[PDB]
Amino acid sequence: DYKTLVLSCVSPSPEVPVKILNCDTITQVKEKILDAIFKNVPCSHRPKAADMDLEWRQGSGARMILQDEDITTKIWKRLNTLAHYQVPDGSVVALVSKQVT
Amino acid sequence: DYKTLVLSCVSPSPEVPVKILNCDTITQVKEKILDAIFKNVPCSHRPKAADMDLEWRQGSGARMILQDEDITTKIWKRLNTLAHYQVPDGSVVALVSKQVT
Repeated sequence: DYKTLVLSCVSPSPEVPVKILNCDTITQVKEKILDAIFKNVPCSHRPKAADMDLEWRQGSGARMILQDEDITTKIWKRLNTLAHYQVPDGSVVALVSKQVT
Repeated sequence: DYKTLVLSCVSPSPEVPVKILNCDTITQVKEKILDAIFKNVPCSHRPKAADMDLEWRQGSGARMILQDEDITTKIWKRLNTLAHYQVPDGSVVALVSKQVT
């Protein structure tokens, strides 16, 4: 499948609606979100996709970390996408920094 | 010193005048040039500063490669800047890809 959906991204202030594809890997999703939320920051001074995690803030109140590979990936392993996780259009998401230590 | 100057950057079409500081390292100069010349390309799909070299296209007709460290660096080594190379305001420059093999 190759379809667009919208994610409502929490500001790193109002949420920002960002278009991505349902077939983008989670790393590719994170890249598009960073492009939107840090649009006026030079590339050199933006956080990198690989240093951040995507957090799905469900209507249930659960906050789930989505990534390219986890316990939900089926083994050749296909990289995880929003379609893999069945994320609905309009879902609320945040980017969360990774602990370095 | 901490002063601005303009470089006239060859399109990767007309040259693009880009502001940088005379104390920016050459890597920092390259980053600012990339920000200008690829402004509408997402960060993910831009060439990286470290994979490109800065070429000074002198009025003499000479084309010189400038970089953070070379035979002109004096030894603790300070990283090279445009002031180090005595590049005049308004100089013409290009970004050149590095051979990978």
